[PDB]
Amino acid sequence: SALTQPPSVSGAPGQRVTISCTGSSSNIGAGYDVHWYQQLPGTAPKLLIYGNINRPSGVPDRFSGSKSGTSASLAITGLQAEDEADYYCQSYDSSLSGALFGGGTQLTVLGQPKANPTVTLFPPSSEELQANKATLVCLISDFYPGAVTVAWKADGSPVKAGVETTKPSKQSNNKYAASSYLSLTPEQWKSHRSYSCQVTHEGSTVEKTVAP
Amino acid sequence: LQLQESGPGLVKPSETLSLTCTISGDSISSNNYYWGWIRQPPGKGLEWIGSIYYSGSTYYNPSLKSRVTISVDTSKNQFSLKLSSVTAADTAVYYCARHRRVLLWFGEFQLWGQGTLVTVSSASTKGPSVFPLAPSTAALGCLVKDYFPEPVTVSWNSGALTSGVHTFPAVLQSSGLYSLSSVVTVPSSSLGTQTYICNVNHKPSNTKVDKKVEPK
Amino acid sequence: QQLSPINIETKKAISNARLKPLDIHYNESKPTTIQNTGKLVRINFKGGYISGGFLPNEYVLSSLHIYWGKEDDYGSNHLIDVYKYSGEINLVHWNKKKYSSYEEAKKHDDGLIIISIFLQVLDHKNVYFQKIVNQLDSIRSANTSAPFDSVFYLDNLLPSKLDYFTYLGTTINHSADAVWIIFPTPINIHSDQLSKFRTLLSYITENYRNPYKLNDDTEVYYS
Repeated sequence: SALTQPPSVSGAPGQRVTISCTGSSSNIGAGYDVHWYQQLPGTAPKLLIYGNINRPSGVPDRFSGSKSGTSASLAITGLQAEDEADYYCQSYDSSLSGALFGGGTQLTVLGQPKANPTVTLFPPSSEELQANKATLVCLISDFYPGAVTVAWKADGSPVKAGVETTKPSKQSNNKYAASSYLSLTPEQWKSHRSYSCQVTHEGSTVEKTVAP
Repeated sequence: LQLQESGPGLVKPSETLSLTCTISGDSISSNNYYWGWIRQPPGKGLEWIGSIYYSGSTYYNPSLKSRVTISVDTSKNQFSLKLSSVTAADTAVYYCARHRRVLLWFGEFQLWGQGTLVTVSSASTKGPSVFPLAPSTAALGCLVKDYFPEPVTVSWNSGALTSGVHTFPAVLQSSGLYSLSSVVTVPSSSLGTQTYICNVNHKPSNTKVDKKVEPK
Repeated sequence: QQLSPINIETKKAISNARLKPLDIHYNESKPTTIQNTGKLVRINFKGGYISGGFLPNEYVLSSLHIYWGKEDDYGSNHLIDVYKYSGEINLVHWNKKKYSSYEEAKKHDDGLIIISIFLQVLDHKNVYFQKIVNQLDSIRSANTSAPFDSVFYLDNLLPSKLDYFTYLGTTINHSADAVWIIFPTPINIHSDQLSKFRTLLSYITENYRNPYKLNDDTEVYYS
């Protein structure tokens, strides 16, 4: 009563990638069909293959399904960048008397070039200062690979408190984004000539500066 | 045909999670289909909860059989989930979906809802504070500060402004509260004349804030 | 909502991996009563079942219904490529493995499986079907029941080939949903035998229900 999938696969663009779905005599081996779903980050699953081999309208020709014995297989013939996603096989199981999903396979498309981060730094708003608080907002987008280091400065001296930085996550274009937030008192903000957000990525640094 | 989940973001631990899917564009009373609930804990796999036939019959996941109830309301074109005695393992995105009846078993899940996040936590509901990020092409935005739980949606000019918009993933602070920012890149000649409003919707607290963002 | 009966279109029927041969066990099936219902002839049973094929559990036999038309060439409920047979028998079954009675099973999604055996008027006198034909004298009036005072083995009314179509529809009265198993190969009877049903009283010239539209989202399967 379990459908096993390898947790991850990867391939370069235009390669053939297969994802296996191993089942049992209670599901795939009993002739209950296998269906596949694609899931982009933060969106619902979308039906990709049904009845072992069928494609709904809209699903391109490069997606393909097969089945033999207790095992089934999703093939992708000619990887595109849009195919980065989680893929799930699914079937019916007689001892469960209901539907059964596999664990999922994370598909990564290799070969992406290095991309330098776009950085935007915002000072505290008038409204936030009037409410006796102050947040500096450093926004970091369109970079690859995902590893980024973010440093803050008050007048060219390193800031050692009030910083919280997100872990980088994939945007819809498969590049990474992250945010860094420096919280200060209004007194601290007005106590320096400028603040800076310095973002280091693959050895080089991008800097932005704002002033009261 | 569309499916549409409706229900609370937050439920206190050891209490009953309650959701409702609303079908539009087609009738729910059809013997060719079942109506199912599926869930996905953050960063983990899909799990089938259970399914229901138009005329009442139910089939549940044997892992969760004792805690799960599903029901149908054919007069209001909807079906419901109730999940009792809830712990942090039940924090997940919950999907409603139509799947095929194949003779004496189930086929594929053809159409799915958007999904709705339900968080298991003893903590209270916190609608965000919204602050404009003035432009000073130009970047302007909205700081959406101190909310709980996820999620938050941001649109600009009620959805009319989409090009150049990047709403960033939230930071989870040491306080246990979230913050995010949304920015839009715009031509800098428009800044005197063109209205820019961010529309923040935090559905878990029904907090809706429209914030006009102007040059200082 | 897909109602029964339907015109099965062969060009639209599809395959499925679970449609193995259907095992039919009527070796321990005996008839009990036989009825004229005002509309049709019902024969109740006690014992017997079906299994194998695509069924997960076994479904036990309940009753047998018989349908016919005004003339010999046109009397079935179901059709195959706009072609009607002379009559139709419906063997009703229900999921005793899961549920406690027939009327209980009538409320569930998977409660009922109805088998369909066609009748075709040739010039052969069916020796097994005759034993039903003989009993019709008891149930002349509408709404009468009589005991089956005759040894009868249901297996002998099965077609020679058990290739089948199967779809989800309803019971004929639209009481409940049911899976159909429809054998295209009909059993052969004489016009005399079928015309005896037409002497029953409500004169019941015909009792077939007209077909409903096969919906675009309904799948019919071939074995």
